[PDB]
Amino acid sequence: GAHERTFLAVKPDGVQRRLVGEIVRRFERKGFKLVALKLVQASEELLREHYAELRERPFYGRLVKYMASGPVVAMVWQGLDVVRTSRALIGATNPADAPPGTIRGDFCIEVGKNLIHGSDSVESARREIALWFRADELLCWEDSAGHWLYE
Amino acid sequence: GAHERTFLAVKPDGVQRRLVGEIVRRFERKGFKLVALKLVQASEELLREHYAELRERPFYGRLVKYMASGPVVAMVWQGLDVVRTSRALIGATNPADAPPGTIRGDFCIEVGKNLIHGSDSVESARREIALWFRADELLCWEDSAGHWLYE
Amino acid sequence: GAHERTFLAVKPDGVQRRLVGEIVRRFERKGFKLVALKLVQASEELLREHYAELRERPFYGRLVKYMASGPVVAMVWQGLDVVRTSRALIGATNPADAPPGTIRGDFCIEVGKNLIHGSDSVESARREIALWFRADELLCWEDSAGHWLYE
Amino acid sequence: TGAHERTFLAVKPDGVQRRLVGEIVRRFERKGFKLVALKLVQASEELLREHYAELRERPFYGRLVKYMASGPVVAMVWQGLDVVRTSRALIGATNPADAPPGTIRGDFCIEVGKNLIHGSDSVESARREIALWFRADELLCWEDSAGHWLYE
Amino acid sequence: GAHERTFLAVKPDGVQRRLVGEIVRRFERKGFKLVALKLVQASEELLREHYAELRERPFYGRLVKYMASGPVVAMVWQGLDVVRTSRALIGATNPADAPPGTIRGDFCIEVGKNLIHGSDSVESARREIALWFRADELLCWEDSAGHWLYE
Amino acid sequence: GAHERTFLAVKPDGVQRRLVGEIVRRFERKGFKLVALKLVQASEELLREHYAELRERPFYGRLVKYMASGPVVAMVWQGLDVVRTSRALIGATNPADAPPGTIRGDFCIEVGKNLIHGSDSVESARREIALWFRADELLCWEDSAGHWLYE
Ligand SMILES: Nc1nc2c(ncn2[C@@H]2O[C@H](COP(=O)(O)OP(=O)(O)O)[C@@H](O)[C@H]2O)c(=O)[nH]1
Ligand SMILES: Nc1nc2c(ncn2[C@@H]2O[C@H](COP(=O)(O)OP(=O)(O)O)[C@@H](O)[C@H]2O)c(=O)[nH]1
Ligand SMILES: Nc1nc2c(ncn2[C@@H]2O[C@H](COP(=O)(O)OP(=O)(O)O)[C@@H](O)[C@H]2O)c(=O)[nH]1
Ligand SMILES: Nc1nc2c(ncn2[C@@H]2O[C@H](COP(=O)(O)OP(=O)(O)O)[C@@H](O)[C@H]2O)c(=O)[nH]1
Ligand SMILES: Nc1nc2c(ncn2[C@@H]2O[C@H](COP(=O)(O)OP(=O)(O)O)[C@@H](O)[C@H]2O)c(=O)[nH]1
Ligand SMILES: Nc1nc2c(ncn2[C@@H]2O[C@H](COP(=O)(O)OP(=O)(O)O)[C@@H](O)[C@H]2O)c(=O)[nH]1
Repeated sequence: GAHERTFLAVKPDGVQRRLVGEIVRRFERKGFKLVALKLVQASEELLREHYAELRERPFYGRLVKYMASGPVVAMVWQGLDVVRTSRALIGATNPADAPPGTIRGDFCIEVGKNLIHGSDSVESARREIALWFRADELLCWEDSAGHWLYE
Repeated sequence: GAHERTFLAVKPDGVQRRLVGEIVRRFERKGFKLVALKLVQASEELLREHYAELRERPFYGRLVKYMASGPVVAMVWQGLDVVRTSRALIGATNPADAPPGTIRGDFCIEVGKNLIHGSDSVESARREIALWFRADELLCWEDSAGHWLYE
Repeated sequence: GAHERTFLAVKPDGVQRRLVGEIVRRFERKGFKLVALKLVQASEELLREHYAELRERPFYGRLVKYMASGPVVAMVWQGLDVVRTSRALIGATNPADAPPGTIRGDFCIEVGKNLIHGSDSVESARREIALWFRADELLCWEDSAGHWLYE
Repeated sequence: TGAHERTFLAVKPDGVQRRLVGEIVRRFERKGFKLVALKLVQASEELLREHYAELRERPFYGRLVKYMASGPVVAMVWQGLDVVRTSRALIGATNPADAPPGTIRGDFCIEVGKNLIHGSDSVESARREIALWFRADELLCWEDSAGHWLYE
Repeated sequence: GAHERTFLAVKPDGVQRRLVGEIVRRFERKGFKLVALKLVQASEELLREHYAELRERPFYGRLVKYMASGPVVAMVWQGLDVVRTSRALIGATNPADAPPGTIRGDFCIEVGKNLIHGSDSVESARREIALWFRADELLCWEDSAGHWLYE
Repeated sequence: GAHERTFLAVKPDGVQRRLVGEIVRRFERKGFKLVALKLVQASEELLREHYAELRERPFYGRLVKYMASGPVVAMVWQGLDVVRTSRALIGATNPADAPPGTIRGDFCIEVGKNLIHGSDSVESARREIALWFRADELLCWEDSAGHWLYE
């Protein structure tokens, strides 16, 4: 399961507050493999589909508008248990519940400005990756650090 | 809500071990707004009042003497849920119980040298702010990061 | 000329050594604006054109092959004097001549593994940007830090 | 020795707004200098005109004053051997385009009008600037435990 | 109990991934006292004895082979509750269970490459210290930070 | 060439001020290979020999006494031009002349407390290595990062 992949996006607040490198560095130092990366301005149409599961929620409309309000950094990361572990590194949805050491615990205050999205499951990750990236934007490369991260 | 304030003080051990910048930087990167700051030598009289609720505890007298033994950095920080969140950033009173990622978890060993004080509630914060600062030392400024920390 | 842009690329050694976030963070903290970003595997054809001015140099062939051997992170950064200033942040071509504090001074040893490319002039930057990015990959966003970086 | 030399430093409003107060303080701490005074204040135009009196004839004087008064500043006094000259080196050239990486301005700024921090340019300026911004009872003497490991 | 000691070792993955400084720095900033340090290539015989309690486990053989595959940084740290607290800083054996903020939580993925060993009790620490170090490699020095870490 | 070695020692001030990890990390991130490491309490006799060339200087006596006053971290690092480049990373003998970005420029004030020693030439390095280390304390290991630092 070392080829598992997750979709992460730095939300517009992360770009505006200059935390892109900080966030990328946390996934690098953890040992995951970066397999796709781009800075994009997502359309409302794409974001509506990205957050389809939340269409009934009262914040859906403002969440979509906000995620479209500025650039996001879309990413795919690969490694064993990357989906679950990425969620742990990011921390709870509401930063007030995310402990220090997590991204949201260290860098945010409020649920509407919580810096980053990560897929919530392997199935969501597959859907999100296909939605945001073409297949030719996902790169296979020989990772020399693999020998020192895996048994 | 977002105008809530807490009182923090770097204790003399924090100054002596050169952790003032490190501590301030953790509150900055979290998103909170610095509204007051000074290096002072607090009197025993002020400290007796600051720690009034601990008058019956066996360590009261040495706690007061210690907090008066050297400079402290007094601070006020503003933001949503700043009192509770500041306590979480700092970690448990006893550093042995404070997880890594918190200030006391990362930087201290023993309860009598635990680097920093934060208000334990909104009501204590109001009392502590008034005790340590005059009203004209609390500054209102237009925070340009506000749009990216709050809805 | 606050709208000046430069092309930067993290070379394969930078990706392999997990210094992408570190590098991006240095440009962020300096105040420059990230306007394009992607992880790509560049073709030999593109790299031959990228390094056209070096066609007569003895290392040209291996430089092309090497830059095509693995993923690169291509970037565009915007700000006053960004081309010249980025070169200063990166440091001399030969890391042995790059002082500590620069990227190559802090992280590299030898000229062939020197982590990063930056455009050497405004004219080179224009050519390099057009070569590596389509116009719709360069984003305009309203920068909230701008008031505090520029008069 | 000259180990009791003092300098005046101020984080300018851009430094506060960009959340670089801790970063800046940390650089002076890790260098070994002793923090002897600190406060967050909103300086008046009158004080700033006097602070920058030597620049009254310069074309940017007016905008410099207005800007330094536009937001909170962190005023500081640091103590140590050669602290005035060495602080200037840590900060870097006035124009960030001339400040090398490793300096504060080299690492964190772009333009001369937004260059994060002020440091005294000489011992005499430092004495004047300290007196202008601080009362004597805001400068603290404390016994520095790291002193044995910074000095002979 | 401020003279309690623990044995820590950076495993070969920690050396290869260049995390020795990072690891040492976390113990320094916590306040503990470094009392012994060396880079060694441990023999399989020593490692078999080190991990004697795990002789029946299925991974014993590969654990021994791996710990002998490269240099290790052997260390002794001294301070109040250093054994238990070191374990907390390192995090759970399986990095998937170690929260962000811990060494394994921040830097590792899998139990077979988990960066570092720490003694699990005072008695194990005594045994491990004697096994890896001669008495004349353990140094007593006067710690100037002690006044600011201990009541 | 790439097998050149230098002797470095963190002086007692570096240990006391908790900068060992910070120092090691700078040599790691630069790309050099750690081939020996130990914490020792050097005798006055060894230090007199270490600094033999300075016997006539007025500060010789106090330099010896001071270097013997607490633990030092002795190290050997390997790589291309490591002797000269280590000196550049360390900075000028007198920290007042060492630019920010160097170890002494970032962390010290005065020549008598300047944190670290590095060999001043290849010949001094050979002498210093033999003086401080037995041959069996210098390790050969296969460095996986070498592919990304060297041609
Ligand atoms: N304004 C607002 N946004 C919310 C709230 N709950 C969730 N969100 C946003 O919706 C995104 C997705 O919600 P969810 O899938 O439950 O959480 P996540 O997996 O941690 O992002 C979050 O990342 C938030 O930005 C809420 O109560 N209010
Ligand atoms: N010496 C000593 N100080 C203690 C003890 N318990 C609490 N304190 C101190 O009392 C201060 C305030 O106590 P408390 O209200 O429990 O906690 P705090 O809000 O975590 O600071 C702490 O910050 C500690 O330094 C104890 O058993 N001994
Ligand atoms: N192997 C090798 N590579 C070189 C040499 N000179 C330059 N290069 C490579 O070619 C790249 C581009 O050369 P140039 O633009 O002169 O330098 P830059 O602007 O500092 O990158 C450098 O960054 C190196 O990767 C050399 O003498 N040998
Ligand atoms: N806008 C602008 N400000 C300037 C210029 N030259 C100097 N300054 C400002 O004047 C302040 C004090 O002047 P100076 O003594 O030259 O600089 P400093 O000692 O490095 O602060 C600087 O810190 C700048 O913010 C200039 O050409 N234009
Ligand atoms: N390869 C492998 N090693 C394991 C496994 N379980 C434990 N270990 C190793 O055993 C070492 C010591 O075992 P234990 O005391 O249970 O863990 P520790 O105290 O966290 O080191 C760990 O540090 C791991 O490297 C496993 O399932 N596979
Ligand atoms: N106290 C004192 N030590 C000095 C002086 N000049 C040199 N040293 C010390 O001598 C050591 C070795 O001498 P040198 O070769 O000049 O310096 P290094 O190679 O940078 O270590 C230095 O590391 C200093 O601590 C001086 O004027 N006074």
